[PDB]
Amino acid sequence: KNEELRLYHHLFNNYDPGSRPVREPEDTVTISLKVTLTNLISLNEKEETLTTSVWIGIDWQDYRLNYSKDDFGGIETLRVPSELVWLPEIVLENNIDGQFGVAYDANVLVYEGGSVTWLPPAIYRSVC
Amino acid sequence: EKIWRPDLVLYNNADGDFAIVKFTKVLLQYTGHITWTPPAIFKSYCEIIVTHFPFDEQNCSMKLGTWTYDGSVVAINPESDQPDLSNFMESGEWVIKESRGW
Amino acid sequence: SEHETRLVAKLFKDYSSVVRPVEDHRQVVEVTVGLQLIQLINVDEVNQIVTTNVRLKQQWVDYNLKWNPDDYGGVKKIHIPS
Amino acid sequence: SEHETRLVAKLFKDYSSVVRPVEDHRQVVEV
Amino acid sequence: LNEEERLIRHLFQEKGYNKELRPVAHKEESVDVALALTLSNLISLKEVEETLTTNVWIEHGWTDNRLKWNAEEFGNISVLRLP
Ligand SMILES: *[C@@H]1O[C@H](CO)[C@@H](O[C@@H]2O[C@H](CO)[C@@H](O)[C@H](O)[C@H]2NC(C)=O)[C@H](O)[C@H]1NC(C)=O
Ligand SMILES: *[C@H]1O[C@H](CO)[C@@H](O)[C@H](O)[C@H]1NC(C)=O
Ligand SMILES: CC(=O)OCC[N+](C)(C)C
Repeated sequence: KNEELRLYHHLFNNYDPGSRPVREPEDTVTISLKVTLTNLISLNEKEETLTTSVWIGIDWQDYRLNYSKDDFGGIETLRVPSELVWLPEIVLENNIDGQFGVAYDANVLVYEGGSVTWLPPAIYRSVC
Repeated sequence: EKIWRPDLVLYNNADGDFAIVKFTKVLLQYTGHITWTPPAIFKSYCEIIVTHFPFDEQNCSMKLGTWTYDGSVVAINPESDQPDLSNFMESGEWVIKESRGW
Repeated sequence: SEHETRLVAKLFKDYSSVVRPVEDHRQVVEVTVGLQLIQLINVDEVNQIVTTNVRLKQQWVDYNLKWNPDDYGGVKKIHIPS
Repeated sequence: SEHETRLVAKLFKDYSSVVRPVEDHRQVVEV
Repeated sequence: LNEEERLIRHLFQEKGYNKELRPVAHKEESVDVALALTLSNLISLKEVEETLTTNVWIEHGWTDNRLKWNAEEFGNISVLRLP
């Protein structure tokens, strides 16, 4: 009996990824943002386009996904697909090719205390 | 697509796909052993030293790893010390002097 | 937000996206259309093509997607897949 | 194949592709 | 659009419309499909690639007798827009 299955059912049996993780409608979700540049692919001057490879790290709190390790055999991290959780939907606004989102939809990491982290990679072609 | 898979990603992807996008079938034995052999086009980034061009030697790498799983939950081990070149098509422009996986 | 979950469940219980969203089929749907030009990407004189980046703002009332906020914890607006 | 059809129905009746495929969460998936 | 909702429910849910089957009474019958083409603009003809790029609008007309209704019974609805 894998404890990850029990934790996943506990957290996601009654969970709406369409609703923001706020107790009241007027509260705000705070997103801690990091952008790690791994490589500047190029700057095409004829097309005026900067091609870069980055990782977009975003951390936030989801009170609905709150759990303690002691109740689940000491699990401190659960990987789940990013489509099952609410996301702030971060996009690059100044993209030139119409690609707003990330390149690979990686799993989110859910840490005890309700802390969600998402660190997908992305290739961005931006206006410069 | 129906089963859990490891999320291997090419770290040094330049302008291609980071992960596997061609989801071919897995072979499953009654013991639970899974073999999955997807194809891919890797457009990786290599530092090209042009000093001796056109008599130049290059060292192109391909870093591969599970993106969201650390070594304490998912461990990857090489199948062999070297890449499999048994079905490699001969190149009219390059000769692979050496190959190795660390 | 449990209130938003209950609201979205109620709003789309018998909803039809095929049907025009007003009370009587003889009524017209009124849509406000606005264009935002973000960038003039390129002018191709050979093939006579202008490529631009735009945002196409569209506003309209949906008759069947109304609610009273007091019945749903004061939720006055939500975000729905198009 | 009726046998394979029944087997495939049985294997994915209560299957989850989210969790790591281990009997115990403290085990490591060897790939 | 009580009437359009009722009409769509009648045509598709109540009568059990099956889009996988052709609109014929018997399998041996064939469906008449009328076609016309409107050339919106001739984009290009690339000689080296030997390729013609066109923008066309394809007018299709056919008959689906399962999608028939008497308009007076449904608020005088005479036409429906459907996906
Ligand atoms: C997740 O749950 C724990 C409780 O298991 C929350 O921790 C509590 O924090 C409050 C103050 O807000 C204390 O009074 C409690 O003693 C703590 N735990 C208990 C059992 O009382 C934690 O804040 C929750 N995380 C959220 C809300 O995201
Ligand atoms: C259709 O039915 C309505 C209601 O009985 C009637 O008023 C109308 O004249 C009929 N015909 C048309 C073309 O609207
Ligand atoms: C947890 C996670 O998504 O990390 C991604 C970055 N990486 C592969 C360098 C650890």
